[PDB]
Amino acid sequence: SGFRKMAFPSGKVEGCMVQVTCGTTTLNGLWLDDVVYCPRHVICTSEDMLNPNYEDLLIRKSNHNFLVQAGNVQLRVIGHSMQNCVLKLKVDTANPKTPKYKFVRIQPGQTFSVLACYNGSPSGVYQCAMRPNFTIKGSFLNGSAGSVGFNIDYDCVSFCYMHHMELPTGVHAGTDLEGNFYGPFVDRQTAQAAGTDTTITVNVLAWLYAAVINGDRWFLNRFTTTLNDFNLVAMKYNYEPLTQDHVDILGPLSAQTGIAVLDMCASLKELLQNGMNGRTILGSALLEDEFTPFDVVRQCSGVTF
Amino acid sequence: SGFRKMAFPSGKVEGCMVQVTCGTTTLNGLWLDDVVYCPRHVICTSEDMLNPNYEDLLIRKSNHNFLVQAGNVQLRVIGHSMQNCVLKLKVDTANPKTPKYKFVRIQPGQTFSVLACYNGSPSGVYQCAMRPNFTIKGSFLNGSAGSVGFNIDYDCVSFCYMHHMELPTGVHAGTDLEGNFYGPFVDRQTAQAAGTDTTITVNVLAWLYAAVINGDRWFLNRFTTTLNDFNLVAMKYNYEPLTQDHVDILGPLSAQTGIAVLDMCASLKELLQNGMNGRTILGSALLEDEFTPFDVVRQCSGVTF
Amino acid sequence: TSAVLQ
Amino acid sequence: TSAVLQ
Repeated sequence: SGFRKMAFPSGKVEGCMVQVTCGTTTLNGLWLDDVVYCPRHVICTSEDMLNPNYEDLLIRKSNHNFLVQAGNVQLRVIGHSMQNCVLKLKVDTANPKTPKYKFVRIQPGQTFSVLACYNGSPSGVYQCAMRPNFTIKGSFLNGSAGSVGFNIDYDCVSFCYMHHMELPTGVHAGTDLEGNFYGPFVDRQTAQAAGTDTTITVNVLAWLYAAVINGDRWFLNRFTTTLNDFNLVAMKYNYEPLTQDHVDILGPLSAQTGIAVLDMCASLKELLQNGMNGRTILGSALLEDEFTPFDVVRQCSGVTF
Repeated sequence: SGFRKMAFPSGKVEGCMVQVTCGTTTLNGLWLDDVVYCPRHVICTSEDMLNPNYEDLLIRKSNHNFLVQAGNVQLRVIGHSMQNCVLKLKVDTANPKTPKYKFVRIQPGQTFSVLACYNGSPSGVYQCAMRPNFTIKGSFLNGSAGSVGFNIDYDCVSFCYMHHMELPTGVHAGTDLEGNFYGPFVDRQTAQAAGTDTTITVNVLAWLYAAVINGDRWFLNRFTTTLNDFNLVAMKYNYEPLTQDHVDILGPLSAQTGIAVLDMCASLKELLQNGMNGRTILGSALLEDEFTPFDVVRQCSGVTF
Repeated sequence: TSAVLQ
Repeated sequence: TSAVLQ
């Protein structure tokens, strides 16, 4: 028993991380076969980051200007192109530790592990959700751009995020591995703001199921509810309306615990309206929305990789 | 910006995980050089686990009774011995993935990453603290014994925990890698209970410093307190006493923020007596105690490995 | 309840 | 406020 924010083992991703320097700017790159992928703003100087003309900046850059280091091995850049907001640096060597991998675009509400890196080297691992407003609530400093988010299934690493930048509320924005941002953000130090965020209702219900699995029951055996009455309440508190699809998604947990989804909904309804009254669920005094139903099934069953 | 429960990268540890089967009992082992370390209760049947005499039980075993699988390759056991509550199985092949490593015994209030494993395969990684009562609040199912906790320093893995058992309140107990239990617990399915726990004061302060470093300052005030007065409040709220060694350990954080430790202590005293008035600190409605001062420095400085 | 060996 | 490229 017990329930923790649990990240995927990072070993397969650690072997792909490299350092990319251009001028005075250093960040991380992702080394897969003979290509290193990295944020394009590695070509900026500190005077270029307000209104960067990336096309013109890349023109005045040649291959030898990209210093790429894998551990204590220098890679040779033999070609460069810019794709959306990433650079693709062709190197003279294939990464022998390249794992089986996919590039995917994740949906808001889904979660992933982040391997936070500096100087091409792993610093730590933690779990994030893609918020509805397309930011993530990460832990990133200067030099972390190029760190990636991923999921693992068997032996296949699905990369879904590459980090680029921090917004003024201290949240983070980045791209998929094609270099296309999540959300209406651009890689420039212009005035930008995250949009209003909502709470991931289906994840909160999954975590409540996790808590029941682990013997927390004080919030249960509420008078039941219907879907519409639940959504009337949910939207008052900035929760995403619940759909039959979301109800369908929660079946496996509902069946496992023997608590009907709409009964959990009624427990959540009461929690929204009355709070927890100083009490805690799985060590938290706030409703947690960064565990998906799969995250719960995966941790409470013991799926391995 | 941002502050997350961040685990160490796990790749160096992943390559040390193996599976150990003895009869119908399976759990995990740690393969370093030509030795596999694992909890000794792998030799138990289910009827053995009430009041085992492990000396007798081990005498009754031979090398051929231990099936050790490193993925798909079976490692042949050529020697066995017991050290307190761990088994040391000598194998005929040294792990070619053995990292630079140390065995350390950690103190209550220190943290570490857990690589949770089943059948010698990693399922996920997460960060734990050794509670003052010598338990840990982990996420462990049956089959997870022999999972290890660790810290990394430079390129050296410091293994500090091996998981053995779950206590009835759902918390976890284990040994160092020399097989000595943390706390007054024994590896037998008898009636055992964790002592009353307390909150790790120096860690709450470290985390309050993290909050300030990340722009959360609403809880600060103009007051200072003495160490003695603060500890009279600490004792009332079941917090560990703050020592002058703890004040010194907070030195990097007081330096970075300009907030003296006894000035932060006046904030903490006010939070304890008054609560948070519906506000949050670093996304939490509770005072968090599982970050050490070094954990804050590591994350907010970008220390890598 | 008793301890549970995992 | 301005975004920060990291």
